[PDB]
Amino acid sequence: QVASGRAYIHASYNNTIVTITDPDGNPITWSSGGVIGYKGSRKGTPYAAQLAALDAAKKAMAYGMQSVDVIVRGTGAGREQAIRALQASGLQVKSIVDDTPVPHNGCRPKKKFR
Amino acid sequence: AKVKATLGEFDLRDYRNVEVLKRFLSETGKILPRRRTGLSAKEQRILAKTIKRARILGLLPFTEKLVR
Amino acid sequence: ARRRRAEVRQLQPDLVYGDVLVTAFINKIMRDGKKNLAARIFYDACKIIQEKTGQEPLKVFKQAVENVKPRMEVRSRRVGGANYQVPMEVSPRRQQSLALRWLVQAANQRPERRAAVRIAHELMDAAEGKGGAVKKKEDVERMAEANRAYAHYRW
RNA sequence: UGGGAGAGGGUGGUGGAAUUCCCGGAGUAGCGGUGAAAUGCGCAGAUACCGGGAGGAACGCCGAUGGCGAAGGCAGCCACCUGGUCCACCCGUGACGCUGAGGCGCGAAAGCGUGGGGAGCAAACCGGAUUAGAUACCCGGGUAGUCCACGCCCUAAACGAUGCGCGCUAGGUCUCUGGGUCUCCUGGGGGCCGAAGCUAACGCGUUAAGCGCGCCGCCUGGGGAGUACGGCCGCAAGGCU
Ligand SMILES: [Mg+2]
Ligand SMILES: [Mg+2]
Ligand SMILES: [Mg+2]
Ligand SMILES: [Mg+2]
Ligand SMILES: [Mg+2]
Ligand SMILES: [Mg+2]
Ligand SMILES: [Mg+2]
Ligand SMILES: [Mg+2]
Ligand SMILES: [Mg+2]
Ligand SMILES: [Mg+2]
Ligand SMILES: [Mg+2]
Ligand SMILES: [Mg+2]
Ligand SMILES: [Mg+2]
Ligand SMILES: [Mg+2]
Ligand SMILES: [Mg+2]
Ligand SMILES: [Mg+2]
Ligand SMILES: [Mg+2]
Ligand SMILES: [Mg+2]
Ligand SMILES: [Mg+2]
Ligand SMILES: [Mg+2]
Ligand SMILES: [Mg+2]
Ligand SMILES: [Mg+2]
Ligand SMILES: [Mg+2]
Ligand SMILES: [Mg+2]
Ligand SMILES: [Mg+2]
Ligand SMILES: [Mg+2]
Ligand SMILES: [Mg+2]
Ligand SMILES: [Mg+2]
Ligand SMILES: [Mg+2]
Ligand SMILES: [Mg+2]
Ligand SMILES: [Mg+2]
Ligand SMILES: [Mg+2]
Ligand SMILES: [Mg+2]
Ligand SMILES: [Mg+2]
Ligand SMILES: [Mg+2]
Ligand SMILES: [Mg+2]
Ligand SMILES: [Mg+2]
Ligand SMILES: [Mg+2]
Ligand SMILES: [Mg+2]
Ligand SMILES: [Mg+2]
Ligand SMILES: [Mg+2]
Repeated sequence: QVASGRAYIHASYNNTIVTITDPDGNPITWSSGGVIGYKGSRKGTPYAAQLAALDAAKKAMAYGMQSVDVIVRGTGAGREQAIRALQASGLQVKSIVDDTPVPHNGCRPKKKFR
Repeated sequence: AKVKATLGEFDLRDYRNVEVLKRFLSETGKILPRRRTGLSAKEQRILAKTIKRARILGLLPFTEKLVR
Repeated sequence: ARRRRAEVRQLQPDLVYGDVLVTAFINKIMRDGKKNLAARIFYDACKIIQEKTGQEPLKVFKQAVENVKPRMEVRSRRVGGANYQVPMEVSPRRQQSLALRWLVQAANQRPERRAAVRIAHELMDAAEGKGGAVKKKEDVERMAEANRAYAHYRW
């Protein structure tokens, strides 16, 4: 059982993941689109993150969680609405930070990013 | 809110002037252009290289997390 | 249409209870423009409903419609290679239009033999909360909420 | 003589972010992907998280209508070696100059040989989909190759589809870097609109496509064809004529 923790939102074109970690970073519970019962582009939807982010939080606090610092990575249309319900969930949302990764012109991407 | 006015004399080559140099890096650690720094051409260029060198010495960051 | 916002036909309130709402319902009743006929089966049903329910059936059907008023329906939006049942806050004019279209629709569904019989019987149930009349609404409002993932596609 | 700016070129060191895999901790029912789906990956524990390690490649913001280069082309930081170039002072030589068939050297990508290297990506290839069909467009894998060293290969929308040098012909606004006296004036580049003038028109116009002088290359209907023959070059594919 833990009261304060973390929350990472992997926001992608095709989906959105919500995994909650202990203060050290060890995951304690997680959730994303399909977990609530969606398959396909419907996953790439904010309302998914809601249930996703929500269903992850709900399960989280069941272990004693009450506070978590927020971490968001990616450029997903389901991103912000996920940040929403988390706040409007039942957790103190102690902070928000965007650690979205970005190279400095490193590896080449696939054909469809050029 | 251009910055060059915010300061007076100061060495574009004092590649150790963190407290000053770190003033031109947006709160996301990025270098800030010229519509935002008030620096000119030759000026502007002489900066970064100064910043960069420090950003290699361990003084300035290559990037920073963002807080809302 | 393409020009501006169409107008709302205000009807001539009924000649019995002094209401335009009543005036609206008989229309749906009224087939082949047989207002006298339609006007009957209504105030006739208004009789049976009275006998089996001794409260002013004016209120009865004043109630059994709100119970029929759907708050959210779905509407198909085909953005890109797919059509999305984008749900929308149903409109007032339409809600009356929606409630005014299944009672009769569900009344005409009903198996009892006489017109004023059925029409009345659908009146009561909705005043309680029973019957396919409430079914459509019920089914409608939740498929939407069953599609709450498309409200950002709203209009 | 004195300076200035710059991704000019070469060697050696080097700095951080991200992708991929390996190892460790925690954790659960799906991740990924698309217009929608599927192949594919996942209870043999994936996806998203934290921590450590290995390896390769390209250098985010600065950065831009910018800069340098004869061209192709050049972009993290550092130092060394080196080229071209501009400004001023107007110090020296006193026409020493321009052009340049031949010759020589350079020459993006792909490709070739030898020996390394191999993370990401990715021709052929396999697979899954769309299709009447789909040897394709979209998706999942994936070999050469893209990277380094030394050799070749010498082509292209190698474009400004505009050869090089000089002299003459209104200006206006923007930008790079110099010099001044610092309002502004003057040199050299980079764009824009436009004087006259040219031009078949679209357009160019002190970076000419304007009026001129010199020299080189080049065109002479379309296709056949940049093919055949011969000759040269080359390991070959193929190049030149
Ligand atoms: Mg998806
Ligand atoms: Mg591999
Ligand atoms: Mg593991
Ligand atoms: Mg890791
Ligand atoms: Mg850029
Ligand atoms: Mg340019
Ligand atoms: Mg003299
Ligand atoms: Mg003399
Ligand atoms: Mg010459
Ligand atoms: Mg070559
Ligand atoms: Mg090459
Ligand atoms: Mg070979
Ligand atoms: Mg061989
Ligand atoms: Mg090899
Ligand atoms: Mg491989
Ligand atoms: Mg592929
Ligand atoms: Mg076939
Ligand atoms: Mg097939
Ligand atoms: Mg195929
Ligand atoms: Mg691949
Ligand atoms: Mg080979
Ligand atoms: Mg081969
Ligand atoms: Mg090769
Ligand atoms: Mg090779
Ligand atoms: Mg040649
Ligand atoms: Mg060009
Ligand atoms: Mg040129
Ligand atoms: Mg040509
Ligand atoms: Mg000429
Ligand atoms: Mg000056
Ligand atoms: Mg000029
Ligand atoms: Mg013009
Ligand atoms: Mg004219
Ligand atoms: Mg002429
Ligand atoms: Mg010029
Ligand atoms: Mg020539
Ligand atoms: Mg002929
Ligand atoms: Mg001919
Ligand atoms: Mg050819
Ligand atoms: Mg031959
Ligand atoms: Mg040939």
